[PDB]
Amino acid sequence: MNIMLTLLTNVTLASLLVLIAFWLPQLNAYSEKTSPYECGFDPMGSARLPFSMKFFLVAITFLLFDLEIALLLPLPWASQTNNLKTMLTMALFLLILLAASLAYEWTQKGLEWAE
Amino acid sequence: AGRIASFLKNAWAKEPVLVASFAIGGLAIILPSLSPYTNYAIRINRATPYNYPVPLRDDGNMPDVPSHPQDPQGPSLEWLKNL
Amino acid sequence: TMMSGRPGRVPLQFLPNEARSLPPPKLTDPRLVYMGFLGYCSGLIDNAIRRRPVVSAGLHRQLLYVTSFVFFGYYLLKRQDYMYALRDHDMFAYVKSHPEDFPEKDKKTYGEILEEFHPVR
Amino acid sequence: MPLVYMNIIMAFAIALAGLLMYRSHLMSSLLCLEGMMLSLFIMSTLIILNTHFTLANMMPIILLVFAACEAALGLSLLVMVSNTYGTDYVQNLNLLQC
Amino acid sequence: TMYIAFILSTIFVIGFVGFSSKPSPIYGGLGLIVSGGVGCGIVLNFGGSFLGLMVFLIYLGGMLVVFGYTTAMATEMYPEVWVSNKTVFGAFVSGLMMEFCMVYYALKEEEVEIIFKFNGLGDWVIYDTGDSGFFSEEAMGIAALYSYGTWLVIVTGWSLLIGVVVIMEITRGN
Amino acid sequence: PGIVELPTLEDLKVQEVKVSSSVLKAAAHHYGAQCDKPNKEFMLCRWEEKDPRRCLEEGKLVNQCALDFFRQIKRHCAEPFTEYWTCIDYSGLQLFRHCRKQQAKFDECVLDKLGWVRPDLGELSKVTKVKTDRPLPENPYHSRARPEPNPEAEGDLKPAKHGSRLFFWTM
Amino acid sequence: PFFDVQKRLGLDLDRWMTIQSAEQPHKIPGRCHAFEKEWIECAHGIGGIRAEKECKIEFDDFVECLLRQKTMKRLSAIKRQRDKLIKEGKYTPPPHHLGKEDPRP
Amino acid sequence: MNPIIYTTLIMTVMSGTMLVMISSHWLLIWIGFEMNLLAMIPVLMKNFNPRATEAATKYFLTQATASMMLMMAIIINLLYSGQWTITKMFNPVAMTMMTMALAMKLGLSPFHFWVPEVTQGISLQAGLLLLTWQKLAPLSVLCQISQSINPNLMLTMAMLSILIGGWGGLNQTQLRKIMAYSSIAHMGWMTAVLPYNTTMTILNLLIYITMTLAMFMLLIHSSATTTLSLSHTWNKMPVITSLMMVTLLSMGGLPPLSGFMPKWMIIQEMTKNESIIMPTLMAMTALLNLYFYMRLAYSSSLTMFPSTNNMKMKWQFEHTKQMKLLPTMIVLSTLVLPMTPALSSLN
Amino acid sequence: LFQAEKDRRVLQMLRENLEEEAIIMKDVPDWKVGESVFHTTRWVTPMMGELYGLRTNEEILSATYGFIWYT
Ligand SMILES: CCCCCCCCCCCCCCCCCC(=O)OC[C@H](COP(=O)([O-])OCC(O)COP(=O)([O-])OC[C@@H](COC(=O)CCCCCCCCCCCCCCCCC)OC(=O)CCCCCCCCCCCCCCCCC)OC(=O)CCCCCCCCCCCCCCCCC
Ligand SMILES: CCCCCCCCCCCCCCCCCC(=O)OC[C@H](COP(=O)([O-])OCC[N+](C)(C)C)OC(=O)CCCCCCCCCCCCCCCCC
Ligand SMILES: CCCCCCCCCCCCCCCCC[C@@H](O)O[C@H](CO[C@H](O)CCCCCCCCCCCCCCC)COP(=O)(O)OCC[N+](C)(C)C
Ligand SMILES: CCCCCCCCCCCCCCCCC[C@@H](O)O[C@H](CO[C@H](O)CCCCCCCCCCCCCCC)COP(=O)(O)OCC[N+](C)(C)C
Ligand SMILES: CCCCCCCC/C=C\CCCCCCCC(=O)O[C@H](COC(=O)CCCCCCC/C=C/CCCCCCCC)COP(=O)(O)OCCN
Repeated sequence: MNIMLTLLTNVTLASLLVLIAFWLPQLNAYSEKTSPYECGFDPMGSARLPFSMKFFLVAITFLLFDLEIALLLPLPWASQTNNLKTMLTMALFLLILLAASLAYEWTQKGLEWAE
Repeated sequence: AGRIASFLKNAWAKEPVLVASFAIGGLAIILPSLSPYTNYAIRINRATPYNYPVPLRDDGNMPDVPSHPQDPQGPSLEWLKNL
Repeated sequence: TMMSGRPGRVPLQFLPNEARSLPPPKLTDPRLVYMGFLGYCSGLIDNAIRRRPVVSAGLHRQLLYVTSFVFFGYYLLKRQDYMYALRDHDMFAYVKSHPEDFPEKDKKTYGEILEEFHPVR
Repeated sequence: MPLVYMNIIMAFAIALAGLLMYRSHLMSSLLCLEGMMLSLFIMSTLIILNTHFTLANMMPIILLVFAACEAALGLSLLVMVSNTYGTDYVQNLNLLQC
Repeated sequence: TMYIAFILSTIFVIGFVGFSSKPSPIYGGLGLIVSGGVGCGIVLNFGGSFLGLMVFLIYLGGMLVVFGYTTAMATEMYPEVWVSNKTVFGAFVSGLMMEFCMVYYALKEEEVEIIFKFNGLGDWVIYDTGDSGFFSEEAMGIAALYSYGTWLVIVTGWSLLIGVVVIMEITRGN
Repeated sequence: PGIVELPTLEDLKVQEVKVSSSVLKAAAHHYGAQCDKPNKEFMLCRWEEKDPRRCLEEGKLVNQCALDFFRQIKRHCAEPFTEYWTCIDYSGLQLFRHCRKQQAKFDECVLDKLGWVRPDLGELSKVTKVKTDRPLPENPYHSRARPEPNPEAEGDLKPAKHGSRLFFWTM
Repeated sequence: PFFDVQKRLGLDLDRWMTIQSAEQPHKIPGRCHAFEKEWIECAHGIGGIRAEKECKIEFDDFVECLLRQKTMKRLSAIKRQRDKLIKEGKYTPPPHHLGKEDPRP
Repeated sequence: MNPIIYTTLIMTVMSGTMLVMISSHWLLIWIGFEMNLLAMIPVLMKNFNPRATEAATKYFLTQATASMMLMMAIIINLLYSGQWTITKMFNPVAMTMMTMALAMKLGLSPFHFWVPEVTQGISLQAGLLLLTWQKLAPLSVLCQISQSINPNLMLTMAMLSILIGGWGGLNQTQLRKIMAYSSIAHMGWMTAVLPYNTTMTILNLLIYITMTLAMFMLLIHSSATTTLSLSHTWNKMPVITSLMMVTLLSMGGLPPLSGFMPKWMIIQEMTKNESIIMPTLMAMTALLNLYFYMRLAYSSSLTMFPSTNNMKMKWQFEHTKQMKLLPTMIVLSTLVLPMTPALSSLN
Repeated sequence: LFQAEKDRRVLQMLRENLEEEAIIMKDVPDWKVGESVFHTTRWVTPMMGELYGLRTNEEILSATYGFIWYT
C-alpha cells in the first residue's frame, strides 16, 4: 500500500516534469532540426542495422553466473541451521564449482572478445 | 620444493590477485575443520528457541525433566553466558 | 506391471534368497547349450568381420565368447525359473484364498451331456 | 480454484500458443519460451505459499536455474544460426526435410 | 478485498499477450519485464517477498542479454510494433478479447472452463488464518536448500558447470 | 456430514487481560516464572487435544493466573513497573537492552516485596513436565479403522508346474 | 523404469521433499498436515487400487483442505442470499458485523 | 571438441537419464530431462556444419516445449493433490499434458517430423545415441505412470506412429531417414502395448535397441549414408552386406528371427485383453516397414550394383577401427527367438 | 496467554457467524445451519472466510493483508 503510493507519486512527478518540458517552451520544429545527429554529416546507413556484439559469450556466462548469485543469496538464513557442517560443505561446493566454471572459461579463452 | 618455490615466486610477481584469491579460498576451506568454535556455533544455533517448548506429560518416571523452568534439571546456558 | 511392487521385493536384486530353494538348471541344459551356440556364432561373426580365418583363428577369443554366454545364460535361466515359480505360487495362493471365485463344478459324463450333431453331407 | 490460478494458467496457455506459432524470428520464440517458465514459476510459488509446504519453497529457484540454462542453450543455438545465415529467421532452417 | 491480486493477474496476462503476439524482441523483452515485475507483485501479496524479488531480479538480468542479442542478431530495418503489423495487432487484440471475456464471465458467474473449474470469490478468502512467529516460513524453506536438499545442490551445480562447458562448445565453430 | 459444535457465547466470556504488549513484555520473565503451572497445563491440553473447544477451562485458569500476577505486581511495585514498561514501550522493537536500569529497579522491588527471582538465560525455553488429571486423548485425530492389510506370502517356493507354459516351450 | 536405488542403498535423496507431512525445518506444519497424515496412514501398504477404492473419504477430505471448493461454495451461497436479503431490506446485519463492537484481545 | 569434453558430455547425458530412471520426485525427473537435453545438444553439434546446427536447433526447440508442458503437468497435478511422488496422476488434465509431453519427447505421431529431420541432420554416432538413449528415458517415465494412461489417446498416437513410420520409410532413400521412420514405427508398437504390459514394452525396447545398434554400427563400418553409397559395399567387404541383410530381415518381423518375438508377444498380450482389431491392423501395417527393408536389402546384398575404379585401392586397404560388441549385437538381433521365455526374468 | 485469547476469539467469531447464518439461511429449502464440509469430526482450522466473511471490508483487509502491507 505505502510502496504503491510511493511508486505512484514518483511516476506522477516524473510524468509531470515531462509534460511541463514538452508544453511550456516555445516549439519550432522542421526537418533539419529533427534529423539524426552524426557530427554534421548525413548518416550513410541506418541505426537499426545489426551491430556486432564481440562479447556474446560473456553475456551467456553472465546469465549462468546470475543463476549462481541467486542460489548463493539465501546464505544468511542458511547459516542459522543446526546442520552447520553440511551447510558449509554445500556452500563451499557451490562456490568452488562457480570458481571452476570461471577458471575453465578463462583458460579456454571464453573471456576474450571476438576480433 | 625448489619447483614449488619458483612457481610461487613467479605467480606472486605476475598474478598477485590470483595468489591472494587461492590463498583465501584454501584458508576458507581448511580452517573451519580445525577451529574448536564450530561446535560452539552449532550449539548456539541449537540453543535458540524459535518455537514453543511444548511440555511433556509427566508419567512419574521422568527424573531428568524439570517440573519448573528454574529447577536444576534441564539444559543450561551458563557456558553461553560467559562466552 | 503385474509382479512389480510385489510384497517383500528387494529392489535391484537379480536373485533373492528365496530363489535358492528351487532346483538350479543343469549344466547340460538345452537352453545353456543354445546360449553356448550363440556365443560360438558371435565368435565366428567376429572372425568374419575382422577378416581372420573364420573357423581357425582366435581360439582363445571364441572360447571366451562361449564361456561368457554360458555364464550369463546360467544366471538368466535361474532368474527366469524363479520368476515363473513365483507366478505359480501367487496364482495357487489366490485360487486357494478365493474359493467362491474358483468353485468346483459337478462333472457330468458324455452319456448325460447332450451335444447337437451336425451331419457332413 | 480462485481466479488468480485461472489467470496464471491462461498466461501459460498464451505463452505456449505463442511459441507454437512462429512469425519470422527465433528470438521472439525464445522470448515466448522464457515466458512459459515465468508463468510456471508464478503458479508453483502461488501453490506452495498457499499450502505452507515449507520445504517446497526451494523448488521455484531450481526452476529458474534450469530456465536460464535453457535460455543460454537457445541463445547459443541462435548465434550459431545467425552466423550461418546472417539472420535469425526460422525460414532458413529448411535444409532438412521430413 | 480490493482485488489487488486479481488486477495484477490481469496485467500479467496482458504482458503475456503482448510478448506472445511478438511485435519484435525489443518490445517482447519490455512486455516480459513488465510481466516479471507484476508477478513479483502477485507473489509478494501472496507472501513470498524473497521469491518475488528474486524472479524480478533474474528476469531483469536475463532481458539485458536479450536486448544486446536482438540489437545484433534479431534486428531489422523497421522493427515491428504492435500497431505496425496486421498479424501482430490481430494476435494482440485476440489475446486481449479472450482475457476480457474470461474476466467478465468469471466476475459475473462461477466460470467453469473446459479444463478446470474456477470459483469467483476472494483470494483473501482462500488464505489461511494461522500465523508464524519470529521467522519467515518462506525464508526458512528456501534456506533449507543447504541442510536439506544436498542432492539438489549437487545436481544444480553440476548442471551449471556443464552449461558453461556446453555454451563454450556450441559457439566454438570450425 | 454433521453439524459443527461450537461453544456458546456465554461460556466463552472471561475476565480479559487488558494490558498492552509493552506491559506484557516488561513483566514477561516474572510472569513465565510465576504462572508456569497453569500455562504449561493449558499448552499440554492444546497440543494433546488438538481442539480449541476442549481446553477452554485451562484458558480461563491462565487468565485468572495472569490477573492474580498483575494484581500482586500492582499492590507492591506499581511505580517501578510503570517506569520499566514506559521505558520498554518507547522502543520500536521493544528492546530489553535499553532499559537495564528500570529493569534493575523493578527486579529489586519484586525480589524484596514478593521474593521473586528472575529466570536466567535459557530457563523459560526449557521443556518441562506437567501433572494432569485429564486422561490422555486416545483418538485425537478422530481416525477411522484402517483397511485390513493384504495377506502375506505363505508356504515354500516350488518350481513352476510344467515350466513356462508359453506356447510350445516344454521348460 | 524405476530402479529404487534409494530404497536399496538406504539413501534419502528426494523422499524428504515428496510429501508435506515429513520433517520440516523448525517443525513448521503444513496447511493440511493432519489430512495428509490420515490419508497416508489409511492408504499405506494396500496398493493404489485399494487405496483409491477405500481411502476415498480421507482423500476427499485432503483435497477439500487443499483447494477449499465446498467451503467456497457455502460461503458464496451465504453471501448471495445475504445480498439478496439486504437488497429488499429483509435483513439487517448486527452491529458487530457492521463494525460497531469491541472484539476480543 | 576435446575427447575429455566429449566423454564428459556423454557421461552427463547418461547421468540425466539415470537421474530420471532412479528419481521418485517429479522435480528430480524434470531435472534429469533438462540435464539430458543440455548435454545432448553439443553431441548433436559435434561435427559442425549447417545441417548439424539446424538439427540441434530443431531438437532443442522440441525438447524445450515438451519440458515446459511436462512441468506444467507436474504443477497441475501438485495443485489438485499436493503430491510430488511419481505415481498415478491425480488430475486427468495433468495426465493428458504429461502424455502429450512424453509423446513429443519420444517422437510419437503427430510429433514425429523432428525425428527424421534431426536424424538426417546429425551424424551416424549421434543418430545411434539419440534414438537409443532418448527413447530409453521417456519410456521409463511412461512405464512408471502407465496405470493412469488414457488408453484411447495412447493407442491413437501409437497407431498413428505405426502408419506414419511405414509410409515415410516407404518414401525415403536416405538411410538415416529410413532409420528414423523405423524408430517411429517401433515406438508406435511399444506405446501400443504400454497400457497393458510394461514388461512387453521393455521387451520391445530391448529388442529394438539391439537391432538399431547392430544396424547403425554396420552403417558406420561401411561408411554409407545413402542407398547408392551402400550399394558399393558388396565390392569391398561382402560379409557386412550379408549381416545387414539378415538384420534387416529380423527388423521386419520375419520368423524365426529376433524381430518376430516383440510383435508376437505384444499381439498375444493385446489379444488377452480382448483386442483384435488393433493387433490385426498393427500386424498388417508393418508390411510397409518390411517392404522398404526388403528394398534396401535388394540394393545392398541380394543384387550387385555397379562399382568404381578406386575401389581397387579400397581393396588394398584394411579397416582399422574395431566396432565394440558388433558381433554380439548382430547375433542377439537375429538368433534369440528360442530364448523368448526370458521375459519372465525381464519382469 | 495469546493462544487462549486466540482460541476464544476464533470460537466467538465462529459462533456469531453461525447465528447470522441461522438468521439468513432460514427460507432456503435444503440448508442445514452449521453443516460441515468434511467427513471427519476432527476440528479443522477456519480458513479465512469462515471468520471474516460476513464482516466489513476494513476488517477483512486488515486481517488478510495488514501484516504484508505494513511497512
Ligand atoms: C554352418 C551352418 C549355420 C546355420 C545357421 C546358424 C547361425 C549362423 C551361423 C553363425 C555365423 C557363422 C559365420 C558367418 C560368416 C561366415 C563367413 C565365411 O566365409 O564363412 C566360411 C567359413 C570358412 O571360410 P574361411 O576360409 O574361414 O573364409 C573364407 C571367407 O570368409 C570368404 O568370404 P567372402 O569374401 O567370399 O564373402 C562373400 C560372401 C560372404 O557371405 C557370408 O559370409 C555368409 C555368412 C554370413 C551371413 C549371415 C550368417 C548368419 C548370421 C545370423 C543370422 C541368422 C542365421 C539363421 C537364418 C535362418 C533363416 C535363413 O558373400 C556372398 O557370397 C554374397 C552372396 C550371398 C548373399 C545372400 C545370402 C545370405 C544368406 C544369409 C543367411 C545365412 C544363414 C546361414 C549362414 C551360414 C554361414 C556359415 O566357414 C564357416 O564359417 C562355416 C561355419 C562354421 C563351421 C564350424 C565347424 C566346426 C567343426 C565341425 C562341428 C560339427 C558339429 C559340432 C558337434 C559335434 C560333432 C561331432
Ligand atoms: C495528459 C495529462 C492529464 C493531466 C494533466 C494534469 C495537469 C498538468 C500540469 C502541467 C502542465 C504543463 C504545461 C504548463 C503551462 C504551459 C503550456 C500551456 O499553457 O499549455 C497549454 C496549451 C498551450 O497550447 P500550445 O500548443 O500553443 O502550447 C505552447 C504554449 N506556449 C506558447 C506558451 C509555448 O493549451 C492548449 O493546448 C489548449 C489551448 C486552448 C484551446 C482549447 C481546445 C479544447 C480542448 C481543451 C479545453 C477543454 C475542452 C472541454 C470540452 C471537451 C469536449 C468538446
Ligand atoms: C560416489 C558414487 C559415484 C557413482 C555415482 C555418481 C552419482 C553422482 C555423484 C553423487 C555423489 C553424492 C551422492 C550422495 C548424496 C548425499 C545426500 C545426503 O544424504 O547426504 C548429505 C551429506 O552430505 C555430505 O556433507 C557430503 C555431500 C556430498 C558433497 C559433494 C560430493 C558430490 C560431488 C558431485 C560432483 C558432480 C557430479 C554429480 C552429477 C554427475 C546429508 O547430510 P545431513 O547433514 O545429515 O542432511 C541433513 C538432513 N536433515 C536435516 C533432515 C537431517
Ligand atoms: C549381500 C552381498 C551380496 C549382494 C549380491 C548382489 C545382489 C544383486 C545385485 C544386482 C546388481 C547391482 C545393481 C545393478 C543394477 C541392477 C539390475 C538388475 O539386477 O535388476 C533386476 C533387473 O534384471 C533385469 O531386468 C533382467 C535382465 C534380463 C536380460 C534379458 C531380457 C530378456 C530378453 C528376452 C530374450 C532373451 C534372449 C537371450 C538373452 C541373451 C531387477 O531390479 P528391479 O528393481 O526389480 O527393476 C525395476 C524395473 N522393473 C520392475 C520394471 C523390472
Ligand atoms: C582451490 C581452493 C580455492 C577455491 C577457489 C579459489 C577462489 C576462486 C579462484 C579461481 C578463480 C579463477 C582462477 C583462474 C585460474 C587460471 C586463470 C588464468 O588463465 O591465469 C593465467 C595464468 O597465470 C597464472 O599464473 C595462474 C595463476 C596461478 C596462481 C595460483 C597460485 C596458488 C596459490 C596457493 C596458495 C599460495 C599462498 C601464497 C600466499 C601469498 C600471500 C597471499 C593468466 O591469465 P592471462 O591470460 O595471462 O591474463 C590475460 C592476459 N592478456
